[PDB]
Amino acid sequence: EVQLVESGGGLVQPGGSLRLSCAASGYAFTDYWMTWVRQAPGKGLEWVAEISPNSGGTNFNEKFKGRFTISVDNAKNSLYLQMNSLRAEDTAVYYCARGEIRYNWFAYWGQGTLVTVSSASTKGPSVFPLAPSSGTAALGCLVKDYFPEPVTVSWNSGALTSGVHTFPAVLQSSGLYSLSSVVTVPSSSLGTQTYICNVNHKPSNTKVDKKVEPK
Amino acid sequence: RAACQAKRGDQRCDRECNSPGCGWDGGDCSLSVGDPWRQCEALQCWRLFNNSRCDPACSSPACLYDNFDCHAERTCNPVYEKYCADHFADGRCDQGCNTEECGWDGLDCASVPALLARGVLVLTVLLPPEELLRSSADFLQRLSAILRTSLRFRLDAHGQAMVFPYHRPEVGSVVMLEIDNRLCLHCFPDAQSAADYLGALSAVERLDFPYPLRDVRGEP
Amino acid sequence: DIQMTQSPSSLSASVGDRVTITCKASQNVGNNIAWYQQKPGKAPKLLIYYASNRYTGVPSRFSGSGYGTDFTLTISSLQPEDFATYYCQRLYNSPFTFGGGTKVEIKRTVAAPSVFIFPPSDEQLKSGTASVVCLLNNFYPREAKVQWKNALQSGNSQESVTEQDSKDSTYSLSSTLTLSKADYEKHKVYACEVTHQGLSSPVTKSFNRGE
Ligand SMILES: *[C@@H]1O[C@H](CO)[C@@H](O)[C@H](O)[C@H]1NC(C)=O
Ligand SMILES: [Ca+2]
Ligand SMILES: [Ca+2]
Ligand SMILES: [Ca+2]
Repeated sequence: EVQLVESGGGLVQPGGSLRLSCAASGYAFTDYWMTWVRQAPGKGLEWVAEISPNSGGTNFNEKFKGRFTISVDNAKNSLYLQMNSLRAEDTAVYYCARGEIRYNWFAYWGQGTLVTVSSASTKGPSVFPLAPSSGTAALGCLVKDYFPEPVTVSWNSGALTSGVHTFPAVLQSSGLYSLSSVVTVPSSSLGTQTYICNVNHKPSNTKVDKKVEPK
Repeated sequence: RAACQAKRGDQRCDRECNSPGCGWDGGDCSLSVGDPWRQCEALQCWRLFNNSRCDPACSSPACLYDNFDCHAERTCNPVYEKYCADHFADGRCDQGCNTEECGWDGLDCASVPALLARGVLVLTVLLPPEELLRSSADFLQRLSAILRTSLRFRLDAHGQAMVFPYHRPEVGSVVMLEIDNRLCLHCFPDAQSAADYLGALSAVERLDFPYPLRDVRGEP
Repeated sequence: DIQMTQSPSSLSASVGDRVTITCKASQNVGNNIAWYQQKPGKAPKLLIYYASNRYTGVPSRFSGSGYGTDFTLTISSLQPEDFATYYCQRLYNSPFTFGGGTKVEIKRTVAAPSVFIFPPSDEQLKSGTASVVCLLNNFYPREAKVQWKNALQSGNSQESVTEQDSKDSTYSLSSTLTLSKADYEKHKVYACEVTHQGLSSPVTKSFNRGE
């Protein structure tokens, strides 16, 4: 099956440089054009540039000509986006997409990677349990004080999805992000079962698992 | 342009190179047709192909009938379009669609011996064969309308439509059509002339076919 | 540069409604237009390609129409999952300009919030800070008032709302009251008063420090 996995991204200083990777598989790489699309937090989709893996040819959005570079490695079936003179406005989720023959519509897309352009420094989060009281009981995890975004929160290694509510991060006065992940479970299961929140903050290479227990 | 040389035939239509001098981006903008105006006399006919006025200097078959601006009555009425598409080659005669603009109602009213044009029209449609064959009546009708002549799929030894998948590793559809000019007697003598007309419609941004095409051929 | 203008920018419709989204191009693009559906925090999904062709797997309710400049995306009967942002895209020629985006929200019946209060964890108190969290679960409409207390606290709380649910079209709110270990251990009663359209009288969930 067709697969696009994008690597790179995280924190970068203003005026700095960052390279992104998109690893293609499940198809003949030389047969289709490859595209980079960006999306600013809260804003809409924006086409960056494209590259021909067969010819080496490139097409760009005027807005990114000069300061952005596009490259390929046919052997590694990969596409790269080099970004220089990075401004706060370049903070966006960068998607790599496969271009469909002659018309360039995108049926296949990558998962996307967040690029944060800030002078601030990377900080790992602190996971705290939101214990249930005492016929439905609510429990959770408080992912406090971290930078930059994002954090991935799962429950019992993704096996618990029903009633899960991972709230969008809110920027605090300290300049650090904070969020909560809650789950509604039956009261009867609190004593004979186990609830673990799996928090991962890739920019600081942090992986914290917390067992939410009633005090 | 020097940059246009590398952009030639890169399977991406570059408007910068969409000109007769640049070889219509090496066929990238004209559905792989090198030169649709291969035998046309007066040049700048491609510049007047996109208008509606009759330009008699470009009316010749070699000059692609000036997009039929002199022949006509020019387009199938949008109000009747869906009806003509649904009632095309259904066995029953629908006189209101029995015009060159609406594909002569799939020759239902002309049930007249076949007068086939030279060769086989080959279309590489970016649709799976299953999706295409379901919309066969609409596909044929709209093509039979744009080309102003009757079009039907070429048949197998067993008698089935010559619609095959394009590029087996991934996927695309290869459609082999026949041109019937029994109600014609302007008109297309072979498959390659019709291919050049479709290629010319692409180049001047005038192709109104709802089916995404990769390329258009003419093989014997 | 050919512009892609989407209308409206935001829309609110009920389940079963006929939804109409338009995308207008500054210059003629013919059939060179594609439609996409993007759900929160996920990659866009292709719906319609080359003005009217529906991509494999896309339900029959999604339809595309138009030629030249004026194009339309139609959802015959809106469904709770159809809550997303919809984008049109210019095809064939570079730049492959995307539209502004059209956010589709869903009108639902009034749902009362389930209120829950969480005390700061013992491990957090060791760090020096104390965070008290009040949760409002599965409610409609979005508009809700959260008051922290018996002494109404102001300027020390931050709110967070989830995007509309894919199945029941409800929202969920989280309010976090931030204090210090000194100020927290200085008081006993902690309460969060919730005001919402689905509640006859404001619901208050409280706890007593230590207990
Ligand atoms: C026709 O084509 C010429 C160049 O080929 C262009 O300048 C002109 O704008 C086009 N006319 C119309 C009506 O599209
Ligand atoms: Ca080209
Ligand atoms: Ca003319
Ligand atoms: Ca008929």
